[PDB]
Amino acid sequence: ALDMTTLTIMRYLPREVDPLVYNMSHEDPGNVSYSEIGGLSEQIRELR
Amino acid sequence: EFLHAQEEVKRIQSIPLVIGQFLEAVDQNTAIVGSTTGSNYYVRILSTIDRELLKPNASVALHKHSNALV
Amino acid sequence: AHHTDCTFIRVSGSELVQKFIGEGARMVRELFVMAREHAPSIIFMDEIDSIGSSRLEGGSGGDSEVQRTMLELLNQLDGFEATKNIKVIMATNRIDILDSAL
Amino acid sequence: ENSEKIKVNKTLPYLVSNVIELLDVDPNDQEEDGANIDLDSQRKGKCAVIKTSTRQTYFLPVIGLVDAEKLKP
Amino acid sequence: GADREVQRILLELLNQMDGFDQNVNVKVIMATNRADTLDPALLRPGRLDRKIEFPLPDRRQKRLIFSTIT
Amino acid sequence: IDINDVTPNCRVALRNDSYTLHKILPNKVDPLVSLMMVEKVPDSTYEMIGG
Amino acid sequence: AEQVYISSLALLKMLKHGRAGVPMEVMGLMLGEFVDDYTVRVIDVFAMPQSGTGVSVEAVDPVFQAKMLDMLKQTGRPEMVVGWYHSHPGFGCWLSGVDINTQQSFEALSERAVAVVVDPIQSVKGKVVIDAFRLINANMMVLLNKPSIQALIHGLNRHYYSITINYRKNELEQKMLLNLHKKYSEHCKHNESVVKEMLELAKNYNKAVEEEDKMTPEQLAIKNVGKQDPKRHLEEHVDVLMTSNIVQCLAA
Repeated sequence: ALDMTTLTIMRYLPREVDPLVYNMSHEDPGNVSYSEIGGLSEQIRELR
Repeated sequence: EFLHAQEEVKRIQSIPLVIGQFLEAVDQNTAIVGSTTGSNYYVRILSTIDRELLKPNASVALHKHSNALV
Repeated sequence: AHHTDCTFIRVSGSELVQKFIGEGARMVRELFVMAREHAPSIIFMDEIDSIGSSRLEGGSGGDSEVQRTMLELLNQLDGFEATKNIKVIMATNRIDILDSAL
Repeated sequence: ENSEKIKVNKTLPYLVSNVIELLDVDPNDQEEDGANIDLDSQRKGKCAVIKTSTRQTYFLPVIGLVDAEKLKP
Repeated sequence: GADREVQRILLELLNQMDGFDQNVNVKVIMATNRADTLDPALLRPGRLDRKIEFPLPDRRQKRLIFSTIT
Repeated sequence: IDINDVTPNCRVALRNDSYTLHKILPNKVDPLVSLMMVEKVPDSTYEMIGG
Repeated sequence: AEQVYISSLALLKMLKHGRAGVPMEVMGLMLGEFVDDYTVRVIDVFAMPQSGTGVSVEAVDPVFQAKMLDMLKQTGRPEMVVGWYHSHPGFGCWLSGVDINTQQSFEALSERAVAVVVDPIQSVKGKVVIDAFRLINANMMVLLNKPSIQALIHGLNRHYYSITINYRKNELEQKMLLNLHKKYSEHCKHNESVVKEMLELAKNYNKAVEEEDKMTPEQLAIKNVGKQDPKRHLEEHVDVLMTSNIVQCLAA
C-alpha cells in the first residue's frame, strides 16, 4: 500500500492473486437431478 | 570552503525520485533522456559522476520537478 | 554495388503491400522519389530469388507486378532525361516466372 | 456540517466508478510499471476496488454512508 | 491484420543480438508452432543458423520408451 | 537561430513555457516500410566465392 | 520583526520524535520564555498524544499537559507554554486552512504564540529544514503605492508569515560533541587498530599488487586516442593505494 503524495510503504501483505467472483459464477451441484434427463446414464458412468 | 560547497549539492535532490532511462549524451552536461512516463526531455546533469561509463541501456533516477539526472 | 560505389537497396516486393487503406499504392511510387535524392543507387528486387538469406525464391503478380511498375516509371523517365544512374536488378532461376510483358 | 461537505463533490465534473471486487480483507494489489524495451501486459485489483475512468484503481475501507452488502462485485 | 504494433518488439530482438554475442555467455533458443510465417531477416545469418525439426521414431527408439514404462 | 539554419528532419529542443527552439540536436531517419535493410558497404567481393 | 531562539538541545529533541511520527502529523507544546515580544526563548518541548487522523483544534487533552507540568515543576524547571508545533511532512511548509483555525484557538488563549513546523521527511537532506510561522498581525507588517499598502495589511488578517529561526550556542554542549569521535575505550581502540593491520598485510599486499597490473596496459592504449572517463579513474585509483601502504608502514 502506497500513499498518494508521500509515496511511502504504508503496508505489506503477502502476494496471492485476487479471488474471482466476477469471473466465478456459481452453479450449485443439485438444482437438478440425474434422473431427470437420466437415461443418459451410461455416458454419466464413463465420465464418473 | 571548497569542501563545504561540495557537501551541499548531493543533498539538493533526495528521495522520492522518478525513473527515466538514458537515451544519449548530447554533449558536455547535456543529455536526451526519455522518461518512462514516456515523455522525453533534454536535460541537465550535475558533474559528480562519470559520463561515458553510463550505459545506453541504463535506467537512471531523474528529479520530477526539475528533471535532472540525480 | 560496392565496385560501382553506390547504395545497395534491396526492396522486398511483398513488404510493399498493406492491408491498411491506401498505404500499399502510395508505397511503390514513394520509393522512386527517395532513390533520386540517394542517386546513384541499385534497386535489387528482393524476394524473386535470393541465396536463402531472405525467404522466398520466385513469385509473380506481386514480385514481378511491383517490378513491372518500375519498368513503366522508368519508361517515362527515359523520355524526360537521357542520363540515368538507377539500375534495376532482377534475379530468377525460372524462365517461367516471366510474363508476356516482361 | 456533514451534509454540505458531501454535496459539493456531487456537482459535476464528478467521477462515477465501478466496483470490481466487494471484499473487505487482504489489502494491497498493483497497477502500472516502468520502462525500457519488451511488451507484456499486467493488471490487478483487490480488497475493494473501484476503477475510475481515467483507468486508475483505488483501495478504500468501507463506510456506512452506503452499505457494502448492498453493493456487489 | 497488423504489422506495426509488433514491429518495435521485433526491432529490439535484432538490436540485442548485435549488442552481445562477442563475449557470449547467454544463449538464445527459439520454439515455434507456426513456422510458416517467420521473418526473412529473422533467419539472415548472424541471428539464427540451426533449425532442428521433430522426426519419426525408429523401431529401436519405440522400444526404449516401452522398456522404461513397463 | 534563424529558419535558414534548420534543415528538415532534425531533432530539436523546444521550450515548454515559451515555445521557441533553444537548440537543434543531430538528425534522424524513419522506416516507412516494415523492413529496412540497406547495405552501403557489401557482404561480397570478387573473391567472395571462387569459380 | 521577531526572532525565536531554539535551544541546542532542542532541535535534536524535535527531530527525533517527528521522524518516529512519519508521515503522520505530530504536535507538541513549546516551553520557554518571553522577554518583550521581540525575543522568544524555547528551552524545552514535550509531546502530547498521537493521532493518525491529523491534528485537530479539539485534539488537545487537558489532563496530559497539566499533569506533565507538575512533574516538570517538581524537577525544578517550570515555565509557561510560549506556543505550539505542528508537523508538515512534504505537505508544503505553507500552513493549511485547518491549521490557521487551530492556530487561532491558541492565540485566543495567549496574546501571541509561535508555530514551529518541521518537515522531518525533508530533514533527511543533511542540513536543517525548519520553518517558523505566525499570523499576519500588523504593528510591523505595515513597516505598489503608499496609502494602498497600510490598509491592505490592516483589512486582511490571518495570512502566512514565516519568521526567522535562530539559536544560541552553549559552551558546555559544544565541548561534549568534540569528544564523541576521536581520531576509556578510545585509549585501547587506537592501539588495537595499529596492531590489527600488520597481521592482515600478507593478504593486503596481494590485492594491492593485482590492481596495478590491470591498470597499466590501459593507459597506454588510451594514450593514442582522445581521453575518456576510465583512464582518469585508473590513474586516481593507484594514488590512493599507495597512501594506504604508508599507514601500514607507520604502525611499527
